[PDB]
Amino acid sequence: EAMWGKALVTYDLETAIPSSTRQAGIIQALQNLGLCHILSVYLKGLDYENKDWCPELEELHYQAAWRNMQWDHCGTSYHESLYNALQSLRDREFSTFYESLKYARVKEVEEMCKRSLESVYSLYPTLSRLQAIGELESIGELFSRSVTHRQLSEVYIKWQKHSQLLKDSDFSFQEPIMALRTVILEILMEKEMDNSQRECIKDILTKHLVELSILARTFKNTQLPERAIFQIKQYNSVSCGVSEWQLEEAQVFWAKKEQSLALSILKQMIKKLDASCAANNPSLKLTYTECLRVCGNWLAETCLENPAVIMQTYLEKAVEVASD
Amino acid sequence: LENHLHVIVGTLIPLVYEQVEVQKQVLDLLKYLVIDNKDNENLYITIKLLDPFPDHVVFKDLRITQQKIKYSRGPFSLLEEINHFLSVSVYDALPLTRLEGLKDLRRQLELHKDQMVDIMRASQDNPQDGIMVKLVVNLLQLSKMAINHTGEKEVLEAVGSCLGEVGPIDFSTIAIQHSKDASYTKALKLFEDKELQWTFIMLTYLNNTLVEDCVKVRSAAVTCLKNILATKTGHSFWEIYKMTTDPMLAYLQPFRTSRKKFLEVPRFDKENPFEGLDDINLWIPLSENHDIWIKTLTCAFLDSGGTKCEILQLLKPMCEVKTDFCQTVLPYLIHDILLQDTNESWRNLLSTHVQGFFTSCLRHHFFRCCLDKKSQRTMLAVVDYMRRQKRPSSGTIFNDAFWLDLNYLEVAKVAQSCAAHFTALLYAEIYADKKSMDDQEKISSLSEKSKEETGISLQDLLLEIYRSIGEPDSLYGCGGGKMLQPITRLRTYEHEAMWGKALVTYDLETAIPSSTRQAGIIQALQNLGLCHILSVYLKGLDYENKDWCPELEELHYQAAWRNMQWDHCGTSYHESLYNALQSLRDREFSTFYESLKYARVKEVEEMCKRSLESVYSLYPTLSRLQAIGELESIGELFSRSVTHRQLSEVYIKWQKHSQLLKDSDFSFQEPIMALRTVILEILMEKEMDNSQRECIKDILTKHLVELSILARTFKNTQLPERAIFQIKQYNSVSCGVSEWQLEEAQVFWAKKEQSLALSILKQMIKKLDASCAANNPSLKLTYTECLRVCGNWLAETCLENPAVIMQTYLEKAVEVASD
Amino acid sequence: ISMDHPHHTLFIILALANANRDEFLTKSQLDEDRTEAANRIICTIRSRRPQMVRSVEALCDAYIILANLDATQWKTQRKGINIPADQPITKLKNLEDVVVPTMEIKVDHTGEYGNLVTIQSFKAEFRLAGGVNLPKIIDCVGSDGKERRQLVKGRDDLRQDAVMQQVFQMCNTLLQRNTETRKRKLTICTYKVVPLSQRSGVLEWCTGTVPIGEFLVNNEDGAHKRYRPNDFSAFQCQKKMMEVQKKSFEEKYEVFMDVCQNFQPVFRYFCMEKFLDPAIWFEKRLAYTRSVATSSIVGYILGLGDRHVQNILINEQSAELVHIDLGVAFEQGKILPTPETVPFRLTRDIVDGMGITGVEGVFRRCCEKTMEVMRNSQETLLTIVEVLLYDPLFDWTMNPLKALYLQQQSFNKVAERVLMRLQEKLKGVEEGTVLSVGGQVNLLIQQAIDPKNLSRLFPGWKAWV
Ligand SMILES: COc1cc2ncc3c(c2cc1-c1cn(C)nc1C)n(-c1c(F)cncc1OC)c(=O)n3C
Ligand SMILES: [Zn+2]
Repeated sequence: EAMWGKALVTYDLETAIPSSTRQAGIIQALQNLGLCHILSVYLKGLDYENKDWCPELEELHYQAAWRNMQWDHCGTSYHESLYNALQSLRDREFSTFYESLKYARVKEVEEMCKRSLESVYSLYPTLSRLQAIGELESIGELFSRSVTHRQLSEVYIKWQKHSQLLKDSDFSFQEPIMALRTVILEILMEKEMDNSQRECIKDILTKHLVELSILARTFKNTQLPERAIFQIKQYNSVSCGVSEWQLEEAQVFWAKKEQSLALSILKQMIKKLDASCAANNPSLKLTYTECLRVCGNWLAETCLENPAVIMQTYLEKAVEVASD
Repeated sequence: LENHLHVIVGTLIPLVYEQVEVQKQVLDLLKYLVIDNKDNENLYITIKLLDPFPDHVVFKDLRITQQKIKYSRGPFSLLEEINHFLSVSVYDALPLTRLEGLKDLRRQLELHKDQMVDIMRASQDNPQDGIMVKLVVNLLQLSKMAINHTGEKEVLEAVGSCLGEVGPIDFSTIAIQHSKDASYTKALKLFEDKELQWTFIMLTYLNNTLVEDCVKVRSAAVTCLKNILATKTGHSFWEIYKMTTDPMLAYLQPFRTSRKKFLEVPRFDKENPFEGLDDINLWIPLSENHDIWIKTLTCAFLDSGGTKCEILQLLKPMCEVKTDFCQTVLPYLIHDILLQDTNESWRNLLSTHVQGFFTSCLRHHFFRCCLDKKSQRTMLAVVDYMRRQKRPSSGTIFNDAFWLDLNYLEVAKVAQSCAAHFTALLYAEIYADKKSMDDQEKISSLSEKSKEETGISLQDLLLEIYRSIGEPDSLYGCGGGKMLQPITRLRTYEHEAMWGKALVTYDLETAIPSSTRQAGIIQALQNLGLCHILSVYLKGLDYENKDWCPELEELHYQAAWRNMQWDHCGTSYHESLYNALQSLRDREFSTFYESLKYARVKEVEEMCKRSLESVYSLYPTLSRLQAIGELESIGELFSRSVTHRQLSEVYIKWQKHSQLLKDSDFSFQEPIMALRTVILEILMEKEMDNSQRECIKDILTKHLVELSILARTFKNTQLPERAIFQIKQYNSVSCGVSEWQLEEAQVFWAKKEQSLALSILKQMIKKLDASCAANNPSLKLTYTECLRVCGNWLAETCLENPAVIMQTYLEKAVEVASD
Repeated sequence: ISMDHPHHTLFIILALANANRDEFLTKSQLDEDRTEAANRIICTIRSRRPQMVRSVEALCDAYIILANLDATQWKTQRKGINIPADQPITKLKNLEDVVVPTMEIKVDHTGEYGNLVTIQSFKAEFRLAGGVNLPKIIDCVGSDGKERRQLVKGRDDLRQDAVMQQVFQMCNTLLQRNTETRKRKLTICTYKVVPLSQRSGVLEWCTGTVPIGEFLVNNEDGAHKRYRPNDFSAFQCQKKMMEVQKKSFEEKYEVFMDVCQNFQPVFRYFCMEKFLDPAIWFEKRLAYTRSVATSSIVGYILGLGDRHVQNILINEQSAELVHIDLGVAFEQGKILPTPETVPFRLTRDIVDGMGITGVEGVFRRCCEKTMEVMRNSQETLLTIVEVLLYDPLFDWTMNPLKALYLQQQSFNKVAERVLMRLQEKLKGVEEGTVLSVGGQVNLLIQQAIDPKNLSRLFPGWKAWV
């Protein structure tokens, strides 16, 4: 049921559970709740009891290492191969990167094939992992040659089309792909060394994080949207004061059942948009219209404002303010 | 001799211990004073309201006579003892003399808690005059006078041991009320004229300072009395005051003399006034020149400037020697000066210089900066006095506020810095009203305007003022652009106790200062029941870290003692508690008692340091002291032989004390219930007997059930499950039916798993039905409650048709079923 | 019940038996059945307690005779007028058996009731403080050395006030039970009402209180005159609002906003002037805000109406609000001409008195806490109100005579309609949409503070005040 807080409480409480399963559940629940630094420190602490060190612990350590981008934690398994591939991608040694991806594909398909294959649900994790490896191989040649605006834009186009393909798939399969995508974008920002297309990479990363926040909200998950908003706050210096991702931040606050903060954010955005321009800019048309409409609907639902003010200030203004 | 008796007794009592030769004369004098003169009407009341003598071989006779005198006409009840304590507290004496009264108050408090139940119920109608708040604040003042004196340590230990007995009881009040003399207010009400009130105040202060040890202040004080009594105003004061009965009336009688010509003060006028007070250096002091600064300012007021009142220009000799008199007299000086103002020159000059002073306090070295807190308090007292007086224009109270042109935002900020929270809030309200008034004549807008010109945001200032006051509801009232900041979100989170959100935000945000970040993470983990995760997190924090700042050590020690992890090895509260539990484990009771005493003294001293304006500041220390008291009480039980009965009454005392803590916040309730279960588990771990192990197990089971119920009441779900898990660990149930299993079902219901609770409870009902036909008297209550709860739950969730629910569950409970 | 607890129940039975005694002293089958049964009950009580019944009857007769006395001659004087000698109230002396009617009696499970304060004498001076029918203020000297001030009203029905007070007491008990409200000391101020007949009664006089209208908009020494002297006088505001009554709604709105712009709230200075110590000022302001919140929520639940300036009292010592004249309730004010469109009075003065935060701070939270307590006890409240409304003598349904007086079997259907409306209020179902406690509180606040709703109100309600 994805009630990971209850899972953490019960895993911590019960000691009769066999150890390996206990730390596996604890690490998974901490990871899926967005507790990144807490997970890293927890992993560091468990290293004291190094007497028993079973494969699940290496696997979870490497998953945390590549997810949290520590970059220092040093047959090969899945997340080990992904971490090494990202190592090589930063190091610009593409040969070992390609070989690691090849070995990961071969091992994963071997493990999937050895099974009985009676139910369709068993296929999904293997398919998700293979898709992730494929996208890594796809960015390989992009990073290898000279990076261009149109190549990166078209890669994002394939990513969004493939995400549209997985619309009905469960969050458990979609989330690792998005995590790998955001790691890719952060790496590309880090090792680019040019200003001009850096804003392009930043814009694509912001779009990806907004999409991730929307996806997590559709699954009634609240922590990951907040992490995405935070990570956007770091990569974006708020100077203009109005942007599309701020509306998504306001939507995420409302989902977290903190209506006052969302309303304050949206009202501040409306005031800044009204002051900055008279809606002549085509770029800010949709953002201003959506901010006004969402604020009006939220005020109508929560009943802080009388119908006359809601109609005149927000809804009618949204209609009159407003290429598919 | 009724007036000075207590001073003589308090002086003579300590000297008995020093040496036998003087002890003989001291004892003879005390015996003649008390035992010989018990059969005297005048001294009976004074002997009754006297500090009990120390319990020693020396004082058996005196103690017996005093006890017999005091309890004549009947013994005292709990309430009475408290009233007697405050009544003898009316007498002023050194704190060392009150040690025996403190001990007797402690004993009377611990003997009866059911009576404090009645006092708490009675004081419900008027919470302000409840005796519990008065007793707590009285002990706190007695502690403040104890600091920097010979017997501070013994006094503080007794005060803390008394305060631990009451605990953090809900007093239903918000603001601490400092004590005020009843006769003082009546005396001020007596004189209608403003100058006569000044006469009474100054003469009372001089009479009080006449007795102080230093000879210099007496030499000036007697001259001040001679001069004041000589004038016309003194004669009017005497004729209007002679009607009442007061010892100062008899004291000042020989000083007053009858002369045909009243003393006339020299009404000399300088060629040009305002010259002395024009200097900026006069108004703005340096860092450590407050004593000279106040004297210089006061005498500059006295130096040929205004002072129409004949009282003034006679107070200079007393002002020169003593500074306390200087800050006492300054507001009266300024009021007199402004009363006679013509063309508003004084008003403008004083307004400008007061603005300069107040800006200099908020400038934060600098040419004028870091003004000592005493000077700021003096000027705040001046403003407070000026606000109350009525202006000569016969205007209104809002006009009365503006005796001087003041920007009340700066004054409010200074008052907040000086911990006058209510004064700061009132001044902020006045400033906002004035700003709106001048705006109309010509909170976000006011806040941004204040930030633009004054540099202080109004909404932010109200934020820390309401935060210092501590009232929970008022926090959500303040709002602006500041909720977007992660820090405000986090504090709103822990205030509402949404610990998961606070933990997530603490992990996410990195701009937060590190120490606050780890402190919040540890606190959230502790309140979430994630003890093992917290321990491993702390262990991992050791690597790649420098020496911990003290908060990390404090939190680590709290985790160690709460988790019963005894391997790890000035002292703070949790350090002392951990060492005390270790010493109790190691039977080193001497170090245990020493550490408990040190912790009590430290907690009382820390409460003594702060300004004590809001009652909410008192609650954490009350909780800590109650925990220390319960630990010390269990110490004597463990040291000697332990019996089943003693366990019984100590647990009964625990329920009584918890009953006193019914309305207290969970934040204050949880530490006591954690320490109780830790202590009980220690008793389990080192009891070493089959017979009493079951008794300790039963006590622990009942305590854990009560903890689960308390946590469910405050809508906390993690802690009840941990308590149920501990009950599982200590009580393997072969019978399959027990009372705590019903509580487990309730806990599972509270966490929104209806199927889980329903399955457990139906299994319990089936086992109970199979086991017996409800003939067992102990199982009748549990069986009936299980049947009733099952019927109600199935009715609520509609998992069963009404006929089956009625016939099988609800009617069954009635059929099955001395208080 | 009467034998076990005579002091609580004897006055009610006498009032039932003495419904028509006013006309007798001056000079439907159910009614005479009730009178005969009350006579039988009083006969039994006198059989066990003769002196108590005789003394209570004499006291009730004296009260009624005092009520019908005409005070038009002394309407102007406020210092106090001596009681006429022919009044039997003065002759009464040393009434040991009778307890003071305008006093709360702590109910004793044991029936001795040994030590109670009893009437000793009545002061010879009665004071007039205004009113529509000139109620008289009299002082009762008890057995101990204390003075109890009582209010004697005539030509008015006080039973409705008494039963409203009982419902308020039940709501106070419900609030006291809950820990969250008990911590905040949220209570409804209450007073003892003792109806003596259909048109006469006696009730407690709340000492130390002043009407908010008298404090705010008094013409000679009102707050709006001492403060903000350049603004509109209350007379001009009332005249403009009366002039715009016949005009259209948009004209009403324009005139109302014009008045409000030039008439600013000054109620914040009450606590500021009466309490100079900042700690006491803060405590009294908090108590005022909490009292306003609990009164507003309880009034909305019971549909309290006609909450104009002269129907609310504020205690000078405690700064708490007391509501009087509870005749109109259960949303019957909306059936009036020019109907009331606000759940409760939350005009600019009351909001300003709360503080700079207004309703954003303590007021809103106290409203949600009270509303949550109301929700958790919806069934008990429903049963209490259902018992109350079907009282044959309760008389809550609005009739044209009261409609004209306020502004100078269908019973079963209207009753069940009121029950369903109250049930919807309690569950939070508003305008057909289920609402959380916070949402319902927000809706109520916005409806109360909306200038659009305030403009359409009767000028007698004094919305601008
Ligand atoms: C319990 O009943 C009361 C108690 C009062 N206690 C104090 C007080 C009152 C009181 C009025 C009533 C009352 C109730 N009903 C149905 N009618 C009246 C009248 N008045 C008051 C007023 F507010 C309005 N009109 C007249 C008033 O006095 C005559 C006032 O000025 N003070 C200080
Ligand atoms: Zn400095």
